[PDB]
Amino acid sequence: DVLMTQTPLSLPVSLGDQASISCRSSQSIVHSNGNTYLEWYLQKPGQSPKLLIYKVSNRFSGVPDRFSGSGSGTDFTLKISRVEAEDLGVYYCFQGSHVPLTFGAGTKLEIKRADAAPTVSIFPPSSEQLTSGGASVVCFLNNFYPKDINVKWKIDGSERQNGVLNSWTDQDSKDSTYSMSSTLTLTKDEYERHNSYTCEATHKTSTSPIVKSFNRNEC
Amino acid sequence: QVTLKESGPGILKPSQTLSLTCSFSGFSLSTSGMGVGWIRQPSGKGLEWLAHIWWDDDKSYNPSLKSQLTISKDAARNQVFLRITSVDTADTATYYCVRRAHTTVLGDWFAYWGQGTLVTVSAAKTTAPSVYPLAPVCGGTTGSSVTLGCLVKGYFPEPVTLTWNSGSLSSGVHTFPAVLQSGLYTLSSSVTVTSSTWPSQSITCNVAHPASSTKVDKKIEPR
Repeated sequence: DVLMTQTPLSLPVSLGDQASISCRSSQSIVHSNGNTYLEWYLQKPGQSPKLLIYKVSNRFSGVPDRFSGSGSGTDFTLKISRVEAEDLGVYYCFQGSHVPLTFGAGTKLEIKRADAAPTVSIFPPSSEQLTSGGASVVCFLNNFYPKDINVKWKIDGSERQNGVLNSWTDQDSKDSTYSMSSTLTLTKDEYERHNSYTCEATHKTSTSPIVKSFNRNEC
Repeated sequence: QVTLKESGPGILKPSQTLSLTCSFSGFSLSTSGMGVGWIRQPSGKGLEWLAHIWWDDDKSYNPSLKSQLTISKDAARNQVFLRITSVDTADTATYYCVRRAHTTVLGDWFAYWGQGTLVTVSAAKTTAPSVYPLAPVCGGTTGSSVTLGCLVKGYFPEPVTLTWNSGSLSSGVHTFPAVLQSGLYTLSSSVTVTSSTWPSQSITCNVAHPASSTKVDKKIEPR
């Protein structure tokens, strides 16, 4: 199949900046007829994708001329000359030359702002959950920028790789930060068998991890 | 104008057969060389092309799903159908009907999409959540802000709604998108207040799961 690789997958910009998104195909998408069926689509949140550009550089009717498509062969670029707020969303390139028809993974056009370190909070299993027979440890990593972050859980000082579910908020519309929730789910038995519980966050704002911990026995 | 409107069963179980319909207007599938197809998108994920059907009865399929896909039409009714046999949880997605012509004259591009139909494929039964308070770890404070939380665990179907102090605390709040564990959904929310606010003023997690008629107010008590 033809793989459509978009670079980057996340594009932070300020309003009024120029934005460029690359799309590379793994094989040629010049069809046997003369044509290069390379399209660009924009999907805003809660909406269907909308056509911006077809056959590499043809703007669809009603798409403004700050959008431009260019390139050749296996290498294509979408450019926005001055980004408006209405342009934020996920951009997809697409090839309609070879079956299966395929989209790239999507590039999210997002907003730049100053670096912000996450505020990290760790919470033990509640009495309620423990009486119910289970044990979840929760870590919130809130109001950080950039979006890129690593959380690891440790039990008695040792990494715990299994039983972790993460959830991420979209970029905040007011302060342009990101937030994350991580939950380590254990059996009550596992919880009562260990004592030290640690959430640590690695983020570009610190060369050392942010570490939040508690000891079950002291709760 | 041209319009495309999808419909589907909303929810089905794994192993069952998904039957989707696309009803359209403002063009005809008897027009040489008109075509209509289907693309899907799982929540939070990318777009996957599924199948396409042309005015002349020719059909195109995503090879990975050929053994599960059947696309068809009733031109007289202005309808196109997609059947997917043996669906499983991976077929949970929004399914969009799209027009795509075979020539540049009618438009060989996806200009016209429907709003999409969401299909959930789950063997889950209606399941009420447990709601858990998340109080800060002992003890002092020991800074200018305090963060509290609420964990809503093990529900089906979506959604749950969560507020803090009946909505009356509605910033400093981060409520996270639900994730699947099982089978069942789990959601969390944090609220951040000034240290002098709590525990002196009460803070309560208000959770509702409509499908199980569940309503719970969980006060966050200090340790």
